[PDB]
Amino acid sequence: RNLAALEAKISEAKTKKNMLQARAKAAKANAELQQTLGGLGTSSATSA
Amino acid sequence: DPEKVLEQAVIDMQEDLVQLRQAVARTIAEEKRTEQRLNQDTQEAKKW
Repeated sequence: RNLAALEAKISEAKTKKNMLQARAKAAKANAELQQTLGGLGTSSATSA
Repeated sequence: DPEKVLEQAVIDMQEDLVQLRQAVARTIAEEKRTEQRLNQDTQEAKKW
């Protein structure tokens, strides 16, 4: 019983952390789009 | 000096469009990856 439970616990702990990591990484990637767009061309090129 | 700056600003823009193309392609991977999962996953429910 301890093992069968522990195996399920391990299995989901790993899987949840992985898919969380994946969605966290994807989320910051989407945020990095907004940041790089916030890296607007409305810049010192005008000053040149 | 003008020509240096005006061309440089344009040069920067050529990088930027490639960076956002990467992010698009990355997003295409996210959709592909989730499709791959969800499609199989829904069958796994049936299997059990």
